[PDB]
Amino acid sequence: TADPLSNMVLTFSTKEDAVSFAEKNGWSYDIEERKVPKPKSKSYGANFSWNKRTRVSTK
Amino acid sequence: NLIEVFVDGQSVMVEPGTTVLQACEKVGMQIPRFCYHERLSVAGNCRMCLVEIEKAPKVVAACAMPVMKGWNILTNSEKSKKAREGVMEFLLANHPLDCPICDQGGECDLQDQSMMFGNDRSRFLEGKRAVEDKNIGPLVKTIMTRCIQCTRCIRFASEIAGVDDLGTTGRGNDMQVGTYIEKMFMSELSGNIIDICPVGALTSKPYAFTARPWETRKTESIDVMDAVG
Amino acid sequence: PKKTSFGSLKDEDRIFTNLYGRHDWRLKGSLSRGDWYKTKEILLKGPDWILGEIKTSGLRGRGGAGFPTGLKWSFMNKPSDGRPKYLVVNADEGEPGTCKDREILRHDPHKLLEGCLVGGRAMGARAAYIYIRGEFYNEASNLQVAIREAYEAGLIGKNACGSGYDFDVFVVRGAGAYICGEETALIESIEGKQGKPRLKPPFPADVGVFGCPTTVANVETVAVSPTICRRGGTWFAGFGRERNSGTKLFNISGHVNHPCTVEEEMSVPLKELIEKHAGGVTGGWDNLLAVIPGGSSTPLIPKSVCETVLMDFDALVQAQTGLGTAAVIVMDRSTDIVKAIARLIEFYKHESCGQCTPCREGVDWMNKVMARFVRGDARPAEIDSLWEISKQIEGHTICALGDGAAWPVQGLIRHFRPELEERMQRFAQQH
Amino acid sequence: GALFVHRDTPENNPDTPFDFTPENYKRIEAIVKNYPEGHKAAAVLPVLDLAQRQNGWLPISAMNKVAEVLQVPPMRVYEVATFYTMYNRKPVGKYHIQVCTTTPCMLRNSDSILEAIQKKLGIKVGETTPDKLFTLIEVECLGACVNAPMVQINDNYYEDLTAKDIEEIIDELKAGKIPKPGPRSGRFSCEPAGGLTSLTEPPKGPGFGVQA
Amino acid sequence: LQHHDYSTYTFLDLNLELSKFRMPQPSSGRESP
Amino acid sequence: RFRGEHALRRYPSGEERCIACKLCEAICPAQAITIEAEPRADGSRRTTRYDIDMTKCIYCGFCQEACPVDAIVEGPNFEFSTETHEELLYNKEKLLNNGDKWEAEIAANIQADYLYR
Ligand SMILES: Cc1cc2nc3c(=O)[nH]c(=O)nc-3n(C[C@H](O)[C@H](O)[C@H](O)COP(=O)(O)O)c2cc1C
Ligand code: SF4
Ligand code: SF4
Ligand code: SF4
Ligand code: SF4
Ligand code: SF4
Ligand code: FES
Ligand code: FES
Repeated sequence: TADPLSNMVLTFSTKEDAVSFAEKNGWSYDIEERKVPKPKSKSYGANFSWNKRTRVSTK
Repeated sequence: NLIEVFVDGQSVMVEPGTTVLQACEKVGMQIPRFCYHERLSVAGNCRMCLVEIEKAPKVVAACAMPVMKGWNILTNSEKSKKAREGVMEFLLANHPLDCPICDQGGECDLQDQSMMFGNDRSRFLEGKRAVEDKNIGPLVKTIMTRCIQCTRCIRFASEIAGVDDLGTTGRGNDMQVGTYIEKMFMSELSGNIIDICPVGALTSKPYAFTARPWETRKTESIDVMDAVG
Repeated sequence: PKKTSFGSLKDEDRIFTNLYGRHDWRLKGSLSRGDWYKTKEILLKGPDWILGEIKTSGLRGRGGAGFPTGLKWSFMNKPSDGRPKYLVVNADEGEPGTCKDREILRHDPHKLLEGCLVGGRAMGARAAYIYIRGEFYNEASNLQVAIREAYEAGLIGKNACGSGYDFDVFVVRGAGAYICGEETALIESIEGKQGKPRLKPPFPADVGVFGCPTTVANVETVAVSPTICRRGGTWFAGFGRERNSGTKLFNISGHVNHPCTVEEEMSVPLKELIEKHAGGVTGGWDNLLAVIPGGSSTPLIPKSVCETVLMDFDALVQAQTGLGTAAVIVMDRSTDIVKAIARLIEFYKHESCGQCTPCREGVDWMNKVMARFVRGDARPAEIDSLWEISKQIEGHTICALGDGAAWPVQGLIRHFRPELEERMQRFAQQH
Repeated sequence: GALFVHRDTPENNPDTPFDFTPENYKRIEAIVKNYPEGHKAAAVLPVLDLAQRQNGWLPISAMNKVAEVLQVPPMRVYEVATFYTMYNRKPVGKYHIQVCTTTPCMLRNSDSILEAIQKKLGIKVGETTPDKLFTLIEVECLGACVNAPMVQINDNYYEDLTAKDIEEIIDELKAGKIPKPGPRSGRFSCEPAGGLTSLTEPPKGPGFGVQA
Repeated sequence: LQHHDYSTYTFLDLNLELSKFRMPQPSSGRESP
Repeated sequence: RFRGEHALRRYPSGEERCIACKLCEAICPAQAITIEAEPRADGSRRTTRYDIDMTKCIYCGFCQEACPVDAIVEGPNFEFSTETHEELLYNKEKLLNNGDKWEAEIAANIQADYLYR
């Protein structure tokens, strides 16, 4: 390994928290957004129905 | 607008329709699962979703039963735990003893949830079944033995891949999801099935034996192999 | 009736003459029976009073479910939603202890056909789908012939014997699918989908075959129904105990001098038909220790509780026994029981497909455990562990095949535990 | 029968040609007429019977052929041919004996019927005879439990057979067509000879049904 | 004697004979997968 | 029981016991061990470069316990001081040789001890 500090890792309760740390400490940083998956409507029968062209097949 | 249903104690403005799964997963509580998948389709096989409603005479399938007002869902309640124990005792009643040689065995979901649930000791006394290997492609080795009749892979395959070579075969004991005939499965998204396999049934050949998950760093970015970005 | 007296039953109380094949199963024989009676007039273009006639009939599920068929059929008073509605008839007759639906089709298709017409009308059904076994080929042809006789007479087909209500039956067959004995498995069989039953966030009433709404009923209920709609259903309601209104076929079977099927008042004492219709078991009734109510599915009955139980299923529930289409398999004491129940659970393992894991694995496992038991190699405590397995099978399995898969050995534990230990000691003594 | 996969490709049916008779096309089309136009698939199960009815056995060529017929992916036909046992994926003899040994018949000592069939034939139960005719096999409850052990030979229901009666059946199999009743002891139409109680009155007139 | 003693082909033929008696099947809607 | 020099060891058949399960890599408290599991031409999982340095080994003897296939063994030998540091940084090779010289002995001690574990 070259850089000693390379294995560092740090949890934070919030984003502004981490930004505040990098500001306190003087290092430059790059903020990134949270990625909660968007909700998906689902239903057991939605698989079926002749008209909806979901159908699936044998089960 | 939204129907009210109670997570254990808290009232919840849950969406009309929608499964108990998404209900518990709104407060953040997370139901144990296998065959179900978040962007696939519900299937009643492998009922790890079992939970009892507050007035339920007997346990419901949380991944499937639509929510409705007046229900309350004690996920932490004992009977649900007895249910999950009921699942895990059975999945392991005949599973192969090959965690160590499993490429998924360093990170299999069956393991984490084997830790979360199911009695620590087993009570097998006979002879487990073991299916023969069933090649379906140069770049997607399939050990089988390991696949838990969970059918997430056919619902992926038959659908989004568009190819239907994969599927169920037989009934009763020694039933198997091994695809009919020698012919290889092929698709332009053939490899993604590897990810979707809960166990080591669908280990990729090129990456086989190469590594173990914990050791790896996970540096992130984007590919440029497609313009899809 | 209302009194403890039972075993009585008038022949003309029976809805089913030509039960044994005499007096012509041919449509001319149905006419000799005057079966088409007021069948055209029943079709007054409005369910309700016939549906209420069945609600007042006191009639319940003849599929062994025992579920109130009047309420079950009440469900499709609903608007058709623009998707055609169908009635599916359960004729699987793959279930053990059950030869009841066999001879009736062999000797009285017609009352059933009138039942398809009346009950199909009650559903507002576009058609009248009917399953047949692949084991049942020749019989499917017999029924196809009688149905053709129904076509030529115009009694079915367009308008169907007047009234103007269009009505086409559709005979259907399977192949080795005992699980299609379960209704939704059969509904799945109709699409060409494999007969592995649906989980039901929506009921079959809500969504049926091809996505178009449907309904189902056992052959007995739907066949009795037109006569319920003609002869007073209250008259049907008079027999037996009130919740157990009507009559039921009693398939006495196994070790007995004269095994037979006898439709009879719901609440006769179980020993009576053995001492009557069955002619008594060989070596006398005293030999009996184990005889099972239900279609080789419900838990075993010891002779002590057996003397008291009435054939109606509620008495069985107090005996901790389900209806099980009231099939009766006698088992003489001289034979070992554990081999029999093990053979039964083996029968389940061969037939449980295996969609949801708990029942597949549960039977695949419990079978092998039974092999260890019957071989006598097993430790005495092990049986109790089997009980635990049963507890994880019951309310967890998506379908009731696992329930009947679990119960008989539960009874074998609960009563024959000392017998089990006694068997194990003998294997212990060999060394 | 663990070979569900059909990974094997025997020369007996790799790409061996096979075709339905035109009458069969008319029949399966009639079946299409039996079922709603939006889903040919309802017809899948019956065609496989007919495909076997022509043969008594189903070559893979029959499978992908039928898949061509209803215009549905072959895997459907594979899964359905496979899930349902009555279809025969191994070629058989002229007869397909499938004696029950299920408990209602087991108490009735159906197993003795089995040793009788073996001692007569010398077949190891399930194995095809060199004679290419008999194919004995044990089978689960056929649902004629009320009577006795039964031997449904190619949908020819037989009951109350004694081992000597089995001698009669097997010898008659080489002798000509067999009568196909219920009990063979002397009883018929399931009726007990010991009393014939139950229904007793012949008429059943169209009466009593007035309700109003 | 027997109620049944049929040819192997019999069922689909008896089925076909009554095809004229059949009311037309629904087209449902979507048809081509 | 005594702990000492490490040695990889074979099946009675003469195949190496190692399957590269790489949990013994997850346990070595000083993390002396390094493993690159790769497929055999025969297809079996096999380490291509198992190695350990006695410089960082703390002889806790975890790995003797941890291995599912009972591959690596903390052998009897103890006397092996070297003239140079390099002779300490063992390859899989040297460990195999160590399993070669002592296999009679090692298997013998395991024959004495195995019930306790
Ligand atoms: C011939 C026959 C076989 C059946 N087999 C099964 C079975 O194996 N498992 C099961 O859960 N239910 C079985 N059922 C019951 C069905 O689940 C369904 O509820 C029943 O057929 C409907 O009864 P009903 O018509 O009296 O309402 C069977 C019913 C019939 C008529
Ligand atoms: S799959 Fe998960 S559990 Fe089964 S072996 Fe591989 S790792 Fe162990
Ligand atoms: S791959 Fe094997 S295990 Fe993963 S889902 Fe498909 S079947 Fe179940
Ligand atoms: S539970 Fe077991 S038996 Fe009942 S349907 Fe699901 S799989 Fe078939
Ligand atoms: S001992 Fe052999 S198998 Fe166990 S981890 Fe170290 S190398 Fe892999
Ligand atoms: S000897 Fe002790 S320290 Fe060195 S590897 Fe084996 S366990 Fe880890
Ligand atoms: S979570 Fe998909 S069924 Fe249990
Ligand atoms: S019990 Fe064997 S066929 Fe009915």
